[PDB]
Amino acid sequence: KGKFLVPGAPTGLTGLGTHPSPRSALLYLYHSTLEKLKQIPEHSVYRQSVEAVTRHRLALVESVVPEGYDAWVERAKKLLEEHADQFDPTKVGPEGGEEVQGARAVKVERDGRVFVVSRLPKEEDERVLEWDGEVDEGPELEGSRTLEEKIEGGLEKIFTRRDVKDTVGRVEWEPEPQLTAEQVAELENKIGAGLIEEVIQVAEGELKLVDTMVKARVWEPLEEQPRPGQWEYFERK
Amino acid sequence: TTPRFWSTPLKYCRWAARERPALFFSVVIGALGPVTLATVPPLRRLIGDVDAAPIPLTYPIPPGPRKQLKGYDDDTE
Amino acid sequence: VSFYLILIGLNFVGLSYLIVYIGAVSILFLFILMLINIRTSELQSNTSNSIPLTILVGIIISSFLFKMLPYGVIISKNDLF
Amino acid sequence: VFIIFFIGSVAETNRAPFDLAEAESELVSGFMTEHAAVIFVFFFLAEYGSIVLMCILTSILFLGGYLLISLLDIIYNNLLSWIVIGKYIIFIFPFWGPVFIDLGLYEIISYLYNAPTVEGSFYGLSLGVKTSILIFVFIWTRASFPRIRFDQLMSFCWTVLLPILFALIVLVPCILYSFNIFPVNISLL
Amino acid sequence: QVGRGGFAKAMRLAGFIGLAGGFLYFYQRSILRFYGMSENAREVEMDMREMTDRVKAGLPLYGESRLSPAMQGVAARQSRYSALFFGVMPWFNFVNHNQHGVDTAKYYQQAERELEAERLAREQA
Amino acid sequence: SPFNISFFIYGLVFLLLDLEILLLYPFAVSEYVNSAYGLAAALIFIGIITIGFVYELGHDALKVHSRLKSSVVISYLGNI
Amino acid sequence: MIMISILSLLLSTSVTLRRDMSILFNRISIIALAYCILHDTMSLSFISKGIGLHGGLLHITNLTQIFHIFIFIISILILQLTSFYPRKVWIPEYSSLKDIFFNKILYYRTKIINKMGEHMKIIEYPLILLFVISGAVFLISTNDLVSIFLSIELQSYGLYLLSTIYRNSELSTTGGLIYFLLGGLSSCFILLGTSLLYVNSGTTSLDGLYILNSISDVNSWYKPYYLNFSLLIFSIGFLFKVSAAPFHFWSPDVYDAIPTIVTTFVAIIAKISIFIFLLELVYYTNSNANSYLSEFSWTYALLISSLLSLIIGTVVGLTQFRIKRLLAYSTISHVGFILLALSVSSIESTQAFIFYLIQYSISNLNAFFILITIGFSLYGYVTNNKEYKSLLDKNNSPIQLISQLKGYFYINPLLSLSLAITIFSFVGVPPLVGFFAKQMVLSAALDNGYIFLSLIAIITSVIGAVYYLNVIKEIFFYSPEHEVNPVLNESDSNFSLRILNEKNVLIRSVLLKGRNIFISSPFSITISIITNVILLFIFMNKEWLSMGTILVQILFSA
Amino acid sequence: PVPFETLIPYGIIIAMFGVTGAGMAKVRHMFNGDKRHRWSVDQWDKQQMERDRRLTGHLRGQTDNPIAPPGFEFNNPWKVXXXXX
Ligand SMILES: CCCCCCCCCCCCO[C@@H]1O[C@H](CO)[C@@H](O[C@H]2O[C@H](CO)[C@@H](O)[C@H](O)[C@H]2O)[C@H](O)[C@H]1O
Ligand SMILES: CCCCCCCCCCCCO[C@@H]1O[C@H](CO)[C@@H](O[C@H]2O[C@H](CO)[C@@H](O)[C@H](O)[C@H]2O)[C@H](O)[C@H]1O
Ligand SMILES: CCCCCCCCCCCCO[C@@H]1O[C@H](CO)[C@@H](O[C@H]2O[C@H](CO)[C@@H](O)[C@H](O)[C@H]2O)[C@H](O)[C@H]1O
Ligand SMILES: CCCCCCCCCCCCO[C@@H]1O[C@H](CO)[C@@H](O[C@H]2O[C@H](CO)[C@@H](O)[C@H](O)[C@H]2O)[C@H](O)[C@H]1O
Repeated sequence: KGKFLVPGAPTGLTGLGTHPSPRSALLYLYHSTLEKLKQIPEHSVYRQSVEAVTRHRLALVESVVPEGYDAWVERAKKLLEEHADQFDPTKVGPEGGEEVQGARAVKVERDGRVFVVSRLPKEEDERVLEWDGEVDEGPELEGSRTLEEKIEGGLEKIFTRRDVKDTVGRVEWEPEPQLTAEQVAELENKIGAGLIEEVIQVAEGELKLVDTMVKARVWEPLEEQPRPGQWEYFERK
Repeated sequence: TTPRFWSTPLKYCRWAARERPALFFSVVIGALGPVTLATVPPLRRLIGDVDAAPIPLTYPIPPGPRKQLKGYDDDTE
Repeated sequence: VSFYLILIGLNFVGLSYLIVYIGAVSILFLFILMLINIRTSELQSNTSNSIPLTILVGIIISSFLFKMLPYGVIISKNDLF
Repeated sequence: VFIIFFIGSVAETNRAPFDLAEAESELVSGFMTEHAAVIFVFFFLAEYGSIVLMCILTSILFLGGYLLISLLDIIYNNLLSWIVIGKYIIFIFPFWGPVFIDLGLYEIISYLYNAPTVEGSFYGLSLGVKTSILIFVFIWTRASFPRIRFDQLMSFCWTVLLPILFALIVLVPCILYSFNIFPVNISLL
Repeated sequence: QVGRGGFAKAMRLAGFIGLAGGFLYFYQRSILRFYGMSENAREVEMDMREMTDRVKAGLPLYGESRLSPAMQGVAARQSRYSALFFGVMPWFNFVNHNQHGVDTAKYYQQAERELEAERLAREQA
Repeated sequence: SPFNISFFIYGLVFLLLDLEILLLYPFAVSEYVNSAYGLAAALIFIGIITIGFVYELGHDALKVHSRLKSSVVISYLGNI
Repeated sequence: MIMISILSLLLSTSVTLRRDMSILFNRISIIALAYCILHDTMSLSFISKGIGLHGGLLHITNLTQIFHIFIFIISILILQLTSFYPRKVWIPEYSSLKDIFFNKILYYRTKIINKMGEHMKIIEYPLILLFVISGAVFLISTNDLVSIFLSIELQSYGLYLLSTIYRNSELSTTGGLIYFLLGGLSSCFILLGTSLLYVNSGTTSLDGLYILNSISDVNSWYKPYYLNFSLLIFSIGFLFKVSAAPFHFWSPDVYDAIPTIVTTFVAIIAKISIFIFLLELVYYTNSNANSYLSEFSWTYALLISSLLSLIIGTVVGLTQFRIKRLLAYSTISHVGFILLALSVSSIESTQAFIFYLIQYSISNLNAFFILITIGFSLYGYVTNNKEYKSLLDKNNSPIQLISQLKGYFYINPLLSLSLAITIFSFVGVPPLVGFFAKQMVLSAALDNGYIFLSLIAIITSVIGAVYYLNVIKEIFFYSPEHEVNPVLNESDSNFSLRILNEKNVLIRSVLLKGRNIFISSPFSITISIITNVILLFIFMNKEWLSMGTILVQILFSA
Repeated sequence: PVPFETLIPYGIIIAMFGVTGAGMAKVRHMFNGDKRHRWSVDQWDKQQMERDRRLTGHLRGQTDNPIAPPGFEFNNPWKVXXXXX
């Protein structure tokens, strides 16, 4: 019944819905954060502060393991190995393909760790879904048309896309097992920063700050000194 | 979430009575007219509630030959 | 026309005209005409040109069609009562 | 059918809680232009008279119209000791021998009951009492509810009320046929 | 190349039209023997027997109508040879009128000749 | 500024249904003579104009009606 | 059965909003029209000039049912245009019974088959045609003035809606607007004529009017002048609806503006019902006795229309460069032959009238299918001509100019000969079917004294043959301005097609180029059945012509 | 408590409806010959009142005499119109 959290169920906070995979998202964000910190020198207190905190949270996240994780990961290792070209960002883009009505995965590497980012076609009512959700680019150009117009109309996509039912050279990526609802609660009682989904919001904020903290080089000496009498107010004596 | 009539007919009818009441009970009432035509009239003839004869809307002329009256003649005037 | 018919005994249809034309058709006409942008000078044509053709077609249609009407419609010095 | 008619009759008069469309004009007038229903009592007498008229017609159709529930039928059923001496004894548990004056009251009362002025008066006081009760229910409705948005009133009419009405348009003549109760359409009554 | 549920929806509609056209064709096949537009030797005998069996039972030949003699005549004018217009418009007779296009003297004649046959047999024994 | 199409639909759906109910008022003042045969025809006429009403109900022609989980799912595989 | 079909289809399309669900509703509209053909086919076991049904407001005739079934089949052939995708992919590896029945092919079909094309997305298009068909088969069987009026409006209003259904084309909405505004004025004429009939005769029944005309036709206070004056106004409205000159300026403009799929239906169906209805009206308004009544015969308007339609239709078509405007004018010259056969009321003219209408409805249909198929064929072709670049609604009417057909013999030789065999039938060259139609109309006219019109007809037939040959010279006498698409055959450009089996296991994979994309079978087979009927009629003429001889034997019988 | 002041206008409306029905029943009574007025009158009722006028001179007049008075045969009114028909 309530063994697992429904994904996208309201959390109590408006606009924040239950994460489909909270543990792996948090792991992905932490490791990605640790990788961008190597653009920053070692003697900056910013990097040490972010490193220590990030590693501290990374340790507690890894302290909990979903049931069946060891079994699942062994199959997923092989499934990647024998079908690597299916999940390659250099082959199928950062998105896992263009057939949004079909399953899309991609292998991504951060900081010595391997992740699969699988984007799943949205579950819609059959009573409203046209052509199983295949995106409508419009009608094909018909009639007397030029070579250039046919190209900009997408004709070369005939020899690239695939029928969504065409699954012979491909293998289905199976998702990671989730934490239980009680396990998620225990994760929350360790990290100590509220709801798991709200921790991901903070965690993906630390990821974005590194890009600004490197571009501005905050560890460099003070730019503009206070000229004399700049922060002087009305103090007596 | 919301059911499908042709997968679960009884389960759809409960949802529609609860979630689309004005629409659901419109089709219910409309069906009761067809039912009431089929049911009450035979039961009425079972209990002996005979339908009333039609009222006359024209002069009621009796059939057959004229009766050859005798009476009320010009001499009586 | 609705009153003309009510006045001569045709109440239901005379009331039907009221309910249907003035009630609903001319209302739909008013909606569309009060929402479409209309520049009242682009709909104006030189009407003075078509006076001769108005003169010609008025005589020809009137002279022919009137013979087709029945006696009861054109029933209206000894006057028949 | 009566409830739908009364609700339809409030919405038809543009009265609150169905007046948000004409209500929003005063909120977007701006700093350059203004309304036109200003010094005119016409569109106010046209409005109040259409509310009163929608109350009289609502009473004509569903309440009695001018029909007073006559108590003179009840007294006939209860009273059984008719007396020619004017006593007018009643065969009831709270009854006694009344002393109604034949010369003074009964002769006068009987005549006034059959007067053309008195009977017409009660027929119009009945229709008036019934119209006034409905005038109360219009005023009570305006003081009880907030306003409905135009799309929501449109949904009420087109996806709730009219479907129910067309369902009842099927059912009603079907029952009148099933119980031999189609009335005669000749001039009777 | 339709989506997931589209063919199931269409199968339902094609199925209703099949029950519709299927019943109209079955009814129209039987009723043309009544009209004389199909070989009807079997049904002439079944008609002669039943209609004569009704006469001798005192029954109205075509049954009793709750409708007025005038509404019975409107009904009859609407349904006479109407299965011939089935491909455009569906109509069925559900009224007990006595206007059926046939001279009913034969049913009465045959009832009379059948009654006179049975009476002699009873008198013989 | 473009005008909204729903104004047109209000007048049209009224215009047709108002013509349709008008065609039924003669039935209500002729019921006794019409009887069963008239009822059946009127039921057929009521049924046809009802089906066209469920079409605008089914399509929101009056345009009165019609007024989230993330697809991105990450999996952890471990070290290389 | 047409009415049970509209209500059932209406209920289904009322609760769905899915546009992918249109191809299947058009397939059921073809199955629906097949049950109607099974019902009218079985209603043909009697002889009668007519049987009044439903209170006398309708009639049934042997000529009425034959035309009901002809209407249903012409409708089933146009419906195929919206029930099957325009192109298909075929490989000899998937061509046997075991394959087409138990195996399956999987590939990316969307851009090959134009799955989300416009004509594949309207959901109410199968329903609107079925309401037009209903008005047509009611007009055929109308026995009363009101019934005529209510039927003609049911058919006319649905034609306007079909002409406006491509809501996102400036051309289509313009054409529907021209059609409604000129069509509404035509309806006033039809309504004026019927009103003046009832107001002078006291009757709305055609048979009563026929008897009032029958008693008058004898060689004092009440001359029946109204019948011929009323029917002349009445026929003016029906002349406009069939686009006979002088009331013809609307058809070239409307037929060119609306999409070609649509102009197949609109430019065929209304003539079949209007011309069958007029024939019965001409037979019973005849003046057997030469009296003053025949001097004002309403049939003179048809004789003047036919004469004017023969000239206008063949002269104005000489300078057309747009193919659909050309075909619109060609139809006006064909109604000048239909109208002459109707105007001469004889046993031979009616048999020639019945043949001309059926065969012309069948052949102009082939001219519309060939045009639509050629448009779909150029998907694997490209062009650099500067004039084709500026055409409008290039998707709703792919072929618009006669110059876009230059060198089609080089692209598709037999499709070009199908368009040749069909156009030579319009000219009236033997042994083609359209010869045997003009032969009968000319023989009927000559036998009964219409020598002057016959000489006019054969003169304009030479003139009308000029613009037909310009189409033939353009397809065969020149080299195409359309070249194969270079990318479709690039050696590196191939689409992978998977052969599965019943339990969805790969049987084979195949590599396919644009050379493996063809026309769909419903279009190819329909074209070949009609081209063969036009070319082989001289060997298969007994049943078709005999049906007409029997039909006119009853209408004229007794 | 009962706010009879707010109730005063409603009583006014009831008194006005009473006066219309009161005063309209009496004007019709006198108009109809001090007898109650006719209501749902069809063609039959109107012609019956016309023959009442023929016998008495009043559309509401009533007489039980078995024989019609001399002249009754010629007083049958045939209406004449100029236009409608
Ligand atoms: C179905 C049978 C109906 C029988 C009774 C029919 C009665 C019809 C009477 C119509 C008289 C005018 O109708 C009435 O006009 C007035 C003035 O335009 C409108 O009143 C309007 O102006 C007033 C201000 O002056 C506003 O307070 C009101 O909100 C606004 O709508 C009413 O909304 C309308 O109901
Ligand atoms: C190019 C020309 C296009 C013309 C379009 C119209 C063509 C019409 C062709 C069909 C003509 C009638 O075809 C007829 O169908 C009916 C169907 O029951 C059958 O006819 C049969 O009917 C009944 C049985 O139902 C029998 O009692 C009868 O004796 C027999 O003739 C035969 O099959 C055929 O005689
Ligand atoms: C005898 C009286 C019968 C009265 C009517 C009986 C019920 C028939 C009407 C409802 C039939 C079902 O029709 C259903 O209507 C609903 C409500 O608009 C539609 O609703 C759906 O589409 C519309 C339009 O996009 C959306 O605004 C809506 O949110 C969505 O749920 C469904 O697309 C349609 O399937
Ligand atoms: C490419 C074209 C190929 C040929 C296309 C046309 C072929 C079909 C033509 C059939 C019509 C003529 O053929 C004939 O006509 C008559 C009158 O209509 C009808 O004849 C019908 O009525 C009679 C009279 O009661 C019945 O007894 C007979 O059983 C029945 O068939 C049939 O329809 C058909 O038998």
